[PDB]
Amino acid sequence: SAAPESSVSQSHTVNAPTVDECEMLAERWGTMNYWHNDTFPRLVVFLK
Amino acid sequence: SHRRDYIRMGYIPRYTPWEWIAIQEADQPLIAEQIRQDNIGTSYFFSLNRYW
Amino acid sequence: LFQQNAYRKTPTDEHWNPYIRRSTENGVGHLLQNKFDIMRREDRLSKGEQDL
Amino acid sequence: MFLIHFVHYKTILQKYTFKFKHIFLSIDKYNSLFFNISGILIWLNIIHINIILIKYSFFILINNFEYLIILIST
Amino acid sequence: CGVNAYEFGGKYARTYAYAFEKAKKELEATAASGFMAPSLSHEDTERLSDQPTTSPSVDRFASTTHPEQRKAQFVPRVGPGSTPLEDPAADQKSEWS
Amino acid sequence: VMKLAEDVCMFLKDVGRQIVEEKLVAVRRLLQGGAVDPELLAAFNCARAGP
Amino acid sequence: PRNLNHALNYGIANYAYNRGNYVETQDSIWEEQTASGQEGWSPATHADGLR
Amino acid sequence: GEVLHNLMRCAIAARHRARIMWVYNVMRGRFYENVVVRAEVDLIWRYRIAMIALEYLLDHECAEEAAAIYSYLVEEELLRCDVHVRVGLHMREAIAAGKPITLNNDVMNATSLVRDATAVAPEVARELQRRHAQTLQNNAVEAVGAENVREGSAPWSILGPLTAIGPTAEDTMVWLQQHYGDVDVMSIMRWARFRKGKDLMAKDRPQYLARAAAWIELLSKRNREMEEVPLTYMRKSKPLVLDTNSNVRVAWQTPLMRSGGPPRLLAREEGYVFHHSNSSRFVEETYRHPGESLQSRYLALQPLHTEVSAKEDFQRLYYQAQKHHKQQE
Amino acid sequence: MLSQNVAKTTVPSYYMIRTNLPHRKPQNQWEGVYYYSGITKRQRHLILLHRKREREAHMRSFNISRASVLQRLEQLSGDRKQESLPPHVRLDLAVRLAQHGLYQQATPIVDELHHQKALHAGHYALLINALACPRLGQRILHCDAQCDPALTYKLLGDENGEERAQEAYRWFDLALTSLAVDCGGRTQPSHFVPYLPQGTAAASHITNALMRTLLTCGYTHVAAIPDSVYDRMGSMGISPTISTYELVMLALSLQGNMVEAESILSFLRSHHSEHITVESFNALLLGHREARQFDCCDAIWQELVDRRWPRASPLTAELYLRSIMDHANTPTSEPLQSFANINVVEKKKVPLVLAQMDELGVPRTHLSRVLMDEVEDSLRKFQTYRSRFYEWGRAVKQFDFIEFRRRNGWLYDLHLMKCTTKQVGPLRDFNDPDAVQGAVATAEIPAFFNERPAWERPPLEETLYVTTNKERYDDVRGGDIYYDD
Amino acid sequence: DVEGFSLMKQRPEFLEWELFTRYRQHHQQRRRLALLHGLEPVANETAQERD
Amino acid sequence: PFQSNHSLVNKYRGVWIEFDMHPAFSVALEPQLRKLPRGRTLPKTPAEEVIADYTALAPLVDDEKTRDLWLAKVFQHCAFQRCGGAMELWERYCHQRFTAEGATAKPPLSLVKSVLFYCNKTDNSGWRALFDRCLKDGWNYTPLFDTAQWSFMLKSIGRMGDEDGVRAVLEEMLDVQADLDRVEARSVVIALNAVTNADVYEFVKKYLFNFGERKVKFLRTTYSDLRGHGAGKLRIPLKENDNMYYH
Repeated sequence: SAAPESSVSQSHTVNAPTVDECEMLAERWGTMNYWHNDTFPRLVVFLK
Repeated sequence: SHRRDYIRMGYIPRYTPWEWIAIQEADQPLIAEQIRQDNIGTSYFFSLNRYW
Repeated sequence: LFQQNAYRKTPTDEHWNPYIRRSTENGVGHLLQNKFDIMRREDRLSKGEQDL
Repeated sequence: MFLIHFVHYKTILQKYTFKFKHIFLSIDKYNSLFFNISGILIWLNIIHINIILIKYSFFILINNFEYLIILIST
Repeated sequence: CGVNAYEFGGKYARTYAYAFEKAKKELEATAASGFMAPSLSHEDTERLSDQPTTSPSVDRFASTTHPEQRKAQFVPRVGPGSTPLEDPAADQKSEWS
Repeated sequence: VMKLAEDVCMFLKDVGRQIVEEKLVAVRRLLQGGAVDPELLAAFNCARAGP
Repeated sequence: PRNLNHALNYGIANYAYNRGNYVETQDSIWEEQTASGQEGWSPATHADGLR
Repeated sequence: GEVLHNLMRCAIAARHRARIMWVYNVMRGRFYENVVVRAEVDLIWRYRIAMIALEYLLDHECAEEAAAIYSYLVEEELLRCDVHVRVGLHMREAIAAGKPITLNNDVMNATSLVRDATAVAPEVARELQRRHAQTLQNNAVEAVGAENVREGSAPWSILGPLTAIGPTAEDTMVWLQQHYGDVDVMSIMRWARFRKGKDLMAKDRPQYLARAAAWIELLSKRNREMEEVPLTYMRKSKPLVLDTNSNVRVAWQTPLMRSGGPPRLLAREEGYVFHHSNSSRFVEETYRHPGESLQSRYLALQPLHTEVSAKEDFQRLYYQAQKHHKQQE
Repeated sequence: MLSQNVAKTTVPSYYMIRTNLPHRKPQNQWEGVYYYSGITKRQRHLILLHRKREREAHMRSFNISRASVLQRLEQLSGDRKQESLPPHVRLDLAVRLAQHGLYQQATPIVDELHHQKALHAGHYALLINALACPRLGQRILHCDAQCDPALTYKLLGDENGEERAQEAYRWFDLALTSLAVDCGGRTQPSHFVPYLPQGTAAASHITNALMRTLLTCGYTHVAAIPDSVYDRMGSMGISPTISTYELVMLALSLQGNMVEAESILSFLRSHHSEHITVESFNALLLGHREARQFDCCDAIWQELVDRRWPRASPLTAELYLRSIMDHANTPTSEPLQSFANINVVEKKKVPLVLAQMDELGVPRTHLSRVLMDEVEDSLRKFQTYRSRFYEWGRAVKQFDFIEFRRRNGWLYDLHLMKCTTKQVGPLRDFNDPDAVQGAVATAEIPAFFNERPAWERPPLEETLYVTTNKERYDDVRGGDIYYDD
Repeated sequence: DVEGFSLMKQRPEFLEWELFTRYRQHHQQRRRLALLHGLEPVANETAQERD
Repeated sequence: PFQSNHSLVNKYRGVWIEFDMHPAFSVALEPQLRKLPRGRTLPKTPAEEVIADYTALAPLVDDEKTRDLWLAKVFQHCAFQRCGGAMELWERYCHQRFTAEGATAKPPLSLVKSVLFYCNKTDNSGWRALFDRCLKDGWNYTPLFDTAQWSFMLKSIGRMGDEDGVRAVLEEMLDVQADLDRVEARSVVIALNAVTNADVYEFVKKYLFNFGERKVKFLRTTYSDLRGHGAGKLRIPLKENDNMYYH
């Protein structure tokens, strides 16, 4: 048995940053909305 | 198959069941060149001057 | 009894075709063929998951 | 030489069933749909016989193998 | 003292000895052929004289030529779906895996 | 022809949903992480003069 | 143990939120569905109620 | 054979990675092309096509295709055709004028190819060992991920899985056979020369040494296993007790990561499975202490999920610990 | 004479001119074109004989190799027992003995070498890998594993894997002791003792060898690899590698646990990119094939096609092809077996995957012989060209097919030969019984649709009774031309 | 949508179902406000972020 | 099964010898091997020249496998050229190793094929000794034989007057599972023409039931054509035997 594959967009939703994501933040790319996200911005975390 | 009123009571289905779909698809073979695949390119100096 | 075993030499007499051979009506004894599979099946049954 | 009058024991275990249907259960039959027929018109060169209960409602069928027979609301 | 009341005593001792010798021969053949047993029906034998009399290779149906009489029971039977059952074909008796 | 169109449209709807679903699964798995193909990198590095 | 919050409903079940609170229960269901991927942002079709 | 060799040359010129495999496949052929029609290709031609494909694959790092071609050569016993053709020419000369000739191991080894390859083998072995040491050090440096004050030393570089070479030439041959026995270095040594009609062995040695070492590394499964970088340890996962989110899960912590902690048993014994998805968070969960009041009596318990890493880098931890110990000392 | 050549044509008379009755039945639109894709009952014997001969050749080659290694052992150790054999000579002899399935003979040699300190870091891993019996596996794969890599591990484990597993554990412990001693000796002035030898790459290589050789010991050790060996590695502090992760994936796949096997590869994908080889993909394919997840197997194959790196190996192609074959050779249940077996259609996609193999560069001839036989059967069943399509289904070919069916006594499914003597009437409803009904359309539907209930039918009718359907010789005004006695 | 509400029998008491419908509409407006502003339930949210 | 009324256009149309020579010896003897036939290629070199070359250079090779393969190629070339004298080489290199009185050295499956094909082409009487030695009791090379080999053997024995040989070969084929429906119809007709002996004739009468319906229906047509318009296409006119044709 398997539930149907999620129709929620994966490349557009921006989730909370994880510890490993913060560790690899400098190497990781991202969209402008990813860096200046309304919730959990990543540029601020990079500066911190 | 479970239905017993197929034509006795006029239970004509307007959709062909997947079992019949599979049977009809597996009945006949597949044209090998029906699939498109090429990586070498086009024979500029051949593919038209072939054997008669 | 005659219909079941008229000229039956072995229980797997009609197992020449995979569709009959892989039937799970009587059991999985004929399907099991190695101790690795037997141990895997018993481990799955003891853990509660479905038998492969 | 006979030493013991042993009793006969048979390990008969019928735990395997193998029932296969015969080919006469997969033959085709002339199954047909049915509706309340409301009349028949048999038409010939000149003569015609109409046995009609009520009018046609949705269907009218025509056969011409032997006679021109028209089934009304069949 | 009760060999006569057994399969290895009396008239069947010779049968038991023959079965033992043939089992030894078949085990040696299996060891030679990569620890894979020869087919129960001797289809891998190159010669028709090498298949045993008891091997399932030999047919037993009456009227080995005319169909509708090469059937085990009174009425012909079908297997899964509508495939023939009494006498399968070579492509039908696929032994994959 | 209308009823045939409806039947074929529903059948192709189911089949296309299945195929696009498996392709979407593959695309998501690729997006999660992947290795750049050396042939792809060589193909990118093939222009004698760039922009 | 799994039954630390069992006393709130005793024999009914074992929960982690306030089952008595309607808003909290609905929020827990919403969070479970959006964690399992049922809910979330997806491209909008014409059939979706747009108003 | 000549037509197939020309096709292979065309594909090599086109630098087509798939068409070379296609022409190799159609050269090997099927039962219909080998028995029913009896159009089998000459053995020498098949060897030549396989070799021209294989050297290109080794040069261009097509490891999988090269491994397939080498496996075909091994199963067909074509690992000595290079010396076989020379022996055949010598037997031609002997038949014409010289003497009756019979195939022998001594005459097979007496050919200049085998003798020169054996003579140059120890240099190739030393080059391969030095390359292995260099790449091991590079892997250790990239694992520690730090070059401040050139502090790239890692425990990974120390005592790599490659024994020191013996001083004697027989020790060099034994070491090559011991560490790369499956790849059959003997034939690859003879193959690595003759680059576009130029014998690299007689010519500039370093190019030949690099080519041979690259070929052996690409074709050797054991060398590929040796050429591995240290990966972070994946910590197992457990579902939350106060299950508030399925993506958030409790992460297993090794005793090396746990500064103190009670004597926990193994992860499997305590209950832990391999669980990871695209959106997965690994935490340690502990409910807030309930004060003895109406909140604790009637409401539920508030958990705290302290987010931790999804992995642990043993090499990074060892490097940090040894650097800290050196700074203290 | 066979009782299926029913006289379809009626007696000649003036009816054929006076009436509009057709002289033939209409063509069946939904009947496939007859084409020949069978075996002459002799090609099967030929292929079986060829396979047996190849198997015998493989067995002979393995026996020759094993006799050679046994003779070398007898002439080296048994002869120069007093003479101090070189450590490398003893090491290679032990490796050969372990590879050829002779763990008993090799164990004293490696014990003596460890006592004499001849063994070293790489040599321990080499011995552990040799303990996996690669030559025995290569023999069994082509002899009695039916060229199945999945079954190869099970058979190799049945080849006395418990003793080999215990020897592997003991050699792993000895290797750990030797690595500790060597690290202590080499790193004396560097003050790096506490982090060694678990931080060294030699420890990772040795534990990878231990897991690889535990994969061929049995179900217990295969299941204990990710449950015990992986946790032991983590507790000791040995850094895992891609080989370690792929061995764990393969062990989980052999167990059948697929969620964990997918989870570990997901972790690798999310964290350690540009480090994943085709081993993980083919391990997932093998696991899904073992767990009967052919849909997931196809999904993984499509993903591998999409992402060219890493390249698809012949092992991967073989695994996917035989997963397709197993899916195609699987029956459905009785409700779905009413007409025919529907899973046979799964072999129609074999040409598609063969074309994908040609596009990717995977050789078609680098497959196992049994899988190639199944692929040839699938191509014969579902493969044709435009040249053969332009001339297939000619009248002569169709009638030759009909003649073959007549000779083999199977004329039931042929449109031109089938005759429907029995018809089905309507059912009168208890509500509104004053209205008579009539047919509007006629269809040849099989008997089981309207077959009478089992309880309203004589039990075991087929054997208890003989029923013959024949036509009456006399004229019948009412009807029922063909009646069953 | 009936989870975590006042206990209701086979036939609920007078106006209790209407109160339930009012609560359901209240939660629908609450989730609409949550979607209109920020504060959306994210997939991998810890207890602190959720609170 | 696929049964096309037209014969296969891509078949070898001959007898294969499996020239699996060692590569070093193939390179060595290539200048001599160019005269000898290759795969599907028949050079025009006369048989006597290659016979002289082989009888001169045989001691030089000094390896049994390649010597036997080269001799098999020589015999095949001589058979293709219908050279009268080739049994001298067989006498020179057969008795001392294989069939002097009791030698048990089994020759490889190239010399036997070449000698049988030469006997079939030249109507030689020496086929019988090797056929007897190839039975299950001896060399057991009969299962390895090909359908074309059987057809050529049947044709040669039919145009020999050896009803006993025809009967023995038919029994051997029936025991060894030879393709009774793939053999050449003209060859079968030639073999069955020489059944003048009664017991043999009765054996053929009970043996015809083995062949297929299509095979016998076309054997009838082949026999009728050969006894009518087929004398021109026959290399040797068919001896008159009305009883077997009628049966």
